[PDB]
Amino acid sequence: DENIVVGPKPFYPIEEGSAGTQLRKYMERYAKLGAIAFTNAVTGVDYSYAEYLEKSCCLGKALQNYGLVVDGRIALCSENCEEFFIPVIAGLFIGVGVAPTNEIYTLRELVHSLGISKPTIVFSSKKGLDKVITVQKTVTTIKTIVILDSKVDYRGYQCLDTFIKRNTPPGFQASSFKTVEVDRKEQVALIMNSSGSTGLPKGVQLTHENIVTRFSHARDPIYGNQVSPGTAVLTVVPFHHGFGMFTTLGYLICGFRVVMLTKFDEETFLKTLQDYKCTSVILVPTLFAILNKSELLNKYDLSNLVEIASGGAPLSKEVGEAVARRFNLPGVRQGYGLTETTSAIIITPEGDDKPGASGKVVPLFKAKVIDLDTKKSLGPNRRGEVCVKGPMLMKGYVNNPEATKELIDEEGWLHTGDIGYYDEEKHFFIVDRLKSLIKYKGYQVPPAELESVLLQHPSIFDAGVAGVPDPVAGELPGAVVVLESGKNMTEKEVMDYVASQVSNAKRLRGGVRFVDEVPKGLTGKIDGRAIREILKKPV
Ligand SMILES: Nc1ncnc2c1ncn2[C@@H]1O[C@H](COP(=O)(O)O)[C@@H](O)[C@H]1O
Ligand SMILES: O=C1CSC(c2nc3ccc(O)cc3s2)=N1
Repeated sequence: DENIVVGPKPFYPIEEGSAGTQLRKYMERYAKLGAIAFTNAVTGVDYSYAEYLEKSCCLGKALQNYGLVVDGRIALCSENCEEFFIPVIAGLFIGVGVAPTNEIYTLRELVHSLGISKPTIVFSSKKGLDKVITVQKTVTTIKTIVILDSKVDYRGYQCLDTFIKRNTPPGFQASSFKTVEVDRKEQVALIMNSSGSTGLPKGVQLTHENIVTRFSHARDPIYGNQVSPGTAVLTVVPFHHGFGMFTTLGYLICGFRVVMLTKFDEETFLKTLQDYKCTSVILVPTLFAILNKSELLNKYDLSNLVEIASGGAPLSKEVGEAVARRFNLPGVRQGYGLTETTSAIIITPEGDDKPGASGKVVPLFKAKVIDLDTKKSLGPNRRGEVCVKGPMLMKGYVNNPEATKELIDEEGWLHTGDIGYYDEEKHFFIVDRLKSLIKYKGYQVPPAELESVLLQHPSIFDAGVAGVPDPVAGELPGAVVVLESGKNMTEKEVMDYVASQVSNAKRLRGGVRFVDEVPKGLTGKIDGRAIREILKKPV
């Protein structure tokens, strides 16, 4: 089938050994250089590769002495912090699966998520502690809670350093620790949760094989970033999620200084880019607005920044192009993937930007676009459902064989639930989620297309689009808008603006509501259910 698109051979073949073995190999190399692994942008605290490796090795030994066996389970519940990856790396080192969650989960989400992954130990931030304690009342198999981001015991709980001390012999030599080899294709490494799900979280089982494939991509000269000493990357993406998880672990393989930024006011963002001499930034679409509108770019030395990348949700072509222009870059680097595919499976190749494209199929992967009804493959410039196949496909959902079967078909293809197409040169374009399409008469209107028009208006800060039920037409496109501070538009002004830029079918017949915040998930995907509720309210 000439409709199947096949990625090229990786520059660097997948290395032998587990994901833990590969992380140890590379982290050790950078430790001996005296390189910095993590930096908290706002406090300036650094962890060297040496320190980070040592603590991860020591925690690995501590977890074994505690009694965890291969295929045991631990979790994190934490907002981004520079310590986040210590339990991740320790777990990869010893073959104990790690279930990352964020302090920002609701209690309903967290009780469900940890109820699935069943961690013996939870590494909680101080901020997340109350939620973890509450969850433990239901998930009573959680034996131990350790405080991730404290140097001292906190509210009666052992901090990370105390847990290590209490579970390793005095004088223990970290240098003596050995990574545990595992059955690479079968051994669960991580249990992840998607963001912006319409249901409760499912546990996505990712293996060592999945991760070591990502490591080949991350170092790839075309599909990743080249190793270069102590180079700094600014990251704003949630670590507990696949997007932050696998960009960050890839950066550690590459020896980068990971500059973690948790505050998004414009001055902090730009001061961080400048002060840490960041060469790359990895963003969610919302933050492009800041850069496009900023009047302060000129006040900072931003000359080190040579790559701006996006992922997680649709990025307006025109907003991306404007920001790339401001920074005198060819284009925005993009990646598209799902939690269930580990990381990005379509990535902008270096030297192969195409306006609007999400990129090309990554090495070792294949992709196709299928007809929404027949499920047969399509040629170029034909919209349908994107499907992918390759060694980053998850092992399956935890204890949910029905959901696994719905996602990955009898021929091994993962159905992404996303509409897109590829062009004659095989660049893929991702339009929106199938479940998000607005069924106006016989049309299927993608909210992202309307959101892009709205985000181009200089008086609009943010917007989200969803369908309002209608007896005659089925659904009407409607919008929630956050106005820029000091600017005003009426509902009619917004509607008329949109009507001037779009086809008849795409008009905002469902109306416009003004709000302080557009409901979005943790990686920027629009919360349609929440938008529909706002639109329904008499205002
Ligand atoms: N570059 C991208 N452009 C458009 N949508 C994206 C992109 N990357 C991720 N997504 C969306 O995010 C979904 C995966 O979200 P998650 O389940 O949280 O991993 C995909 O199915 C897409 O709908
Ligand atoms: O929804 C998801 C799950 S993993 C992922 C991404 N991973 C990435 C890696 C690099 C990149 O540039 C862009 C992306 S998006 N997006």
